[PDB]
Amino acid sequence: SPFWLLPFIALMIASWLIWDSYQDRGNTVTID
Amino acid sequence: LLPFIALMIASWLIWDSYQDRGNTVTID
Amino acid sequence: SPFWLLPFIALMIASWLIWDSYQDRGNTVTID
Amino acid sequence: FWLLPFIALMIASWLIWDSYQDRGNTVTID
Amino acid sequence: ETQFWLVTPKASLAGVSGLDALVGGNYIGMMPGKGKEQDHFVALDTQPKYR
Amino acid sequence: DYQRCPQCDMLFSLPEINSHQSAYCPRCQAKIRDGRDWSLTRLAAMAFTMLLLMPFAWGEPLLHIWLLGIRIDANVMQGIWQMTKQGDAITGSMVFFCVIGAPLILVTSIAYLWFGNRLGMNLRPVLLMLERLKEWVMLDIYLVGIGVASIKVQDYAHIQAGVGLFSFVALVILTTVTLSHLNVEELWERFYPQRPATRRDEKLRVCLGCHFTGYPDQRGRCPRCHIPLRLRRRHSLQKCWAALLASIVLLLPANLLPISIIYLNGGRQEDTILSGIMSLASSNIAVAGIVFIASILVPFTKVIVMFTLLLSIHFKCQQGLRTRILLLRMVTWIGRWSMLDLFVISLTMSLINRDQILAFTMGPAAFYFGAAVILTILAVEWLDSRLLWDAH
Ligand SMILES: [Zn+2]
Ligand SMILES: [Zn+2]
Repeated sequence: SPFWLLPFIALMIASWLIWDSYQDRGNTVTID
Repeated sequence: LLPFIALMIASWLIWDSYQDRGNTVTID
Repeated sequence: SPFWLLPFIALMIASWLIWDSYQDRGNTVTID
Repeated sequence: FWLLPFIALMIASWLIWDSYQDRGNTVTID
Repeated sequence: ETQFWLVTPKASLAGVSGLDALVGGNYIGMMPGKGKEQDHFVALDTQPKYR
Repeated sequence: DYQRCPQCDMLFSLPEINSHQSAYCPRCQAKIRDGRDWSLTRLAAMAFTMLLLMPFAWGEPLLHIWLLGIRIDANVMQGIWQMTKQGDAITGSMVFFCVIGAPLILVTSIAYLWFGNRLGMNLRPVLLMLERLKEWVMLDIYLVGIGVASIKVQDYAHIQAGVGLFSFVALVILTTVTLSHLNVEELWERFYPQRPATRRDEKLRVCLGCHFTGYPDQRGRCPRCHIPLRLRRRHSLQKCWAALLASIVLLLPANLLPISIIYLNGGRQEDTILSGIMSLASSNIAVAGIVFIASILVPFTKVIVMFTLLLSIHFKCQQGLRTRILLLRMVTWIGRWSMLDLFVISLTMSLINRDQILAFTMGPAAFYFGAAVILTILAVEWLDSRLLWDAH
């Protein structure tokens, strides 16, 4: 379907933003 | 319609104002 | 028609929000 | 016509040259 | 056995209390206990020591 | 020579058209054809100079604000990055597509069409995307948004115009004057040549992609573009109903949940759209009026218009046929402006970013508002007036 070309590309860049929101977290530590 | 929505918003604002109109008192 | 699946998921998302609201909303207490 | 793509090209070149002009030196401090 | 009080800054002597309440607005403090059940409480006055 | 109207099924002969001449349907008066205008090389030069001008327009700050003795500079990229760092990746992505992505995709499409001229690669979905992309290029809306925001924060601090504001204005003017002369059927007829008809066939359909009139082939696809050719849309009623219901459902969390949070001296405000517009009406009612009519009047108007149109389609009412088409045209024209609020809040959260005294942040409600706007735009675009014309 040619019409799927327009949204999918946008979704691609959205995943890229999701990739930038996942590499900014290191280790989680609990403090009392 | 835009005028109908504007009139509805104005009526809602008037009702909100009149819900707590109260009594007017003069203080010196 | 996959488009008919578009609102329903959002609907249950709101349902999750409803549960989240029921998690956020608690008990009402009166203090003097 | 083609006057605007030339005037705008000249403006872009001018601002690129201005951006390339104003760069300093990087120094490391402890 | 739950205690509630109103934390509000005041110009006390030999030191001022409620600096955080002064910065961020006066608020309500609570302290739980070991009662049975209650839905109607009476606020206290000076936040008694809890240890 | 002879064509058929794409909105009311009126088969009419098409006379020759000059440069300033224009053609309209004899029945419903809808735009059908044009020609002449500019050439592809001029559009390529415009795309090239836009590509040159864009990075130094987005990168440079728009305006300097002197708040509490601290000078702050902001632009679009900083606001979008702060939106992503906050967590609302979807809102940042949709703002990026609405403001930044569209000129880039336009330039890429023009360059790829030029390289297709040079090489000979397929260009069939590219033309459809180019024809549908003129709606989403909203740069002047962003200019109105930054003007509104500058008026809004004029009282709070001191505002000075930035260096990049002139480049942004030049980019907006260039995009407007380029999109005002971009003709698609001229590209279709130049790249793919066809032939006219015998002026009376009563069997020619209208392609929804390229506005072409001609018989379908044995495969059922349009002779000019590789999509199936049908009399009407496939499931326009069902898709329109689903999108309208989704927009109506998503409207409520957009309006009830808070949209903007203002941490003031350690205390947050957490006010919704209604509280914000009430405060704006109390303070700066002169701009609050246009914000109110361009923020919450348009979505409710579109929703009620689409609902009445669907109920008229079901009811087969033939009383207000002469006005429903005009209402649909006005809704289509006005649905684009609804994105002003997101731009305004993006610029304000990019500008007012004091460490603790003033912290402007976006709440968890702008996502639903943007989703509702996109869904109602798609619902309006998905509907067809030919169902209304055949409802008689
Ligand atoms: Zn017509
Ligand atoms: Zn076609």
